[PDB]
Amino acid sequence: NFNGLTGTGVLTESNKKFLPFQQFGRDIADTTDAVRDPQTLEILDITPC
Amino acid sequence: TQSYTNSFTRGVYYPDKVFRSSVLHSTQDLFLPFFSNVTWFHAIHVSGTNGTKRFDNPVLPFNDGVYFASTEKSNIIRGWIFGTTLDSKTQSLLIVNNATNVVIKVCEFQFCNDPFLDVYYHKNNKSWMESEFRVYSSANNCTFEYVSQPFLMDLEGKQGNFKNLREFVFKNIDGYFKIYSKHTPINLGRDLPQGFSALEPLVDLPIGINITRFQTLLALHRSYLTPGDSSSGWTAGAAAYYVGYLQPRTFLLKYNENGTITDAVDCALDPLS
Ligand SMILES: *[C@@H]1O[C@H](CO)[C@@H](O)[C@H](O)[C@H]1NC(C)=O
Ligand SMILES: *[C@@H]1O[C@H](CO)[C@@H](O)[C@H](O)[C@H]1NC(C)=O
Ligand SMILES: *[C@@H]1O[C@H](CO)[C@@H](O)[C@H](O)[C@H]1NC(C)=O
Ligand SMILES: *[C@@H]1O[C@H](CO)[C@@H](O)[C@H](O)[C@H]1NC(C)=O
Ligand SMILES: *[C@@H]1O[C@H](CO)[C@@H](O)[C@H](O)[C@H]1NC(C)=O
Repeated sequence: NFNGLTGTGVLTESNKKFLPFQQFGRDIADTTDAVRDPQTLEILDITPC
Repeated sequence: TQSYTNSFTRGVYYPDKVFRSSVLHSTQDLFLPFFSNVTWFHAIHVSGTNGTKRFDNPVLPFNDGVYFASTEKSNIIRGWIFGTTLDSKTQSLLIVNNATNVVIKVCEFQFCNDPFLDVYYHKNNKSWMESEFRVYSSANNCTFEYVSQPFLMDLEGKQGNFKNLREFVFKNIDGYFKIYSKHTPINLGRDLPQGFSALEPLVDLPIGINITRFQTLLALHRSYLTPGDSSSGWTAGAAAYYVGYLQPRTFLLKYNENGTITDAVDCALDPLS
């Protein structure tokens, strides 16, 4: 759970060059791909189980 | 100056915060149509040796947001005023800028006489303009004096033919005020050079006051390197101060692999498009 975004899967650090204003990651079919931690400033890939 | 000039491929901004990569995406938003025309409002020493009025700062309709660009080497342009009244009845917005700071103050500005002006109006002899800005008189009930890092960051110009170009887009919808900004250090010999560049969102200020007029605050003591003419309509000249109006269009954007907009096409300009 991130800021009220429920999900399930595996979390792994990825080399995503997220710009400071950009927060979420998304791809085809409105599927969340990366999230920004509410406390630390880190961007991580999310992959379904 | 009331000339007309073609805006080739400028005026695109990121619609939303979600990151995307290598996807051709279609959106329907307010945008500046490609190959539209823009006017040249100008500031000039209208008999600057005397305190003769210049009327370089008029009032414009503000029909659904405003596009803005400025190409100058100094800090002459600083600050905008907005509002449907600019009177004692209703609030007014001030976006004046400090030396290395900006203050945004929504408050009732009763009387705005005129921008301050040095009677000599010569910058060829003295280059110091110090603490000569007072436009508002009575500050009645108001709140929301937002303060943050300055919008403009001085890109130093050197060696000639190399100055900074500032682009801004002002929108006010559903109680939210958004200001998209971009600095392009590269301008070369063209006031409106060809090329494609996105507009970075900078701030999001909640106010909620309806806007129907705006005016620009210049350092009217002196503004040098200024040609002028009395022509009107579709003419030619130079003003170094532009303006454009947005419309509810539909665009197609090509995000790069890194996540930056590279090309865009409007679905209303050409049958091929
Ligand atoms: C826009 O301005 C151009 C000149 O810059 C003029 O020829 C044209 O009639 C104007 N109106 C349009 C394109 O609708
Ligand atoms: C900016 O200038 C205004 C005008 O005097 C002043 O009220 C404000 O305190 C100044 N702020 C900074 C950070 O310089
Ligand atoms: C501001 O609010 C106070 C309190 O209601 C009122 O007395 C004053 O006239 C108001 N001024 C303006 C300019 O609205
Ligand atoms: C904007 O607000 C003012 C109130 O001062 C009002 O007179 C004006 O009609 C409003 N604009 C529109 C388009 O309704
Ligand atoms: C994406 O950014 C990286 C990091 O600067 C860069 O090496 C790469 O060339 C960029 N991709 C482009 C410009 O297509």
